[PDB]
Amino acid sequence: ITKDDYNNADDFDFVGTIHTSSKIEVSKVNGSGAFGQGVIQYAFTYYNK
Amino acid sequence: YNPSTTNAKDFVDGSPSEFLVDENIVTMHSPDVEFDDRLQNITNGKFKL
Repeated sequence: ITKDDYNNADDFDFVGTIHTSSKIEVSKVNGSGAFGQGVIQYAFTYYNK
Repeated sequence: YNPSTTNAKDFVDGSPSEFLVDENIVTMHSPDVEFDDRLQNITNGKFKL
């Protein structure tokens, strides 16, 4: 109730909403770091503080 | 060798166990390579000298 920029009906749900079209590309750099052998997959998710 | 006189093979066959020096192809020796194992895995690293 201390916010006055609620513009749609989906801003009130327990689960958040994504308005922008996030384009996240992951590329592998070699030479620096320390990892274990195998395959790795990255997942992303917004969350408000 | 003079190419008008002898071939490369016939010229080398006079001393095939002879060595020449080569400063066009050098061998850099730094402590990082010996002590930092990350520099012992470089493969065709685009660098300037």
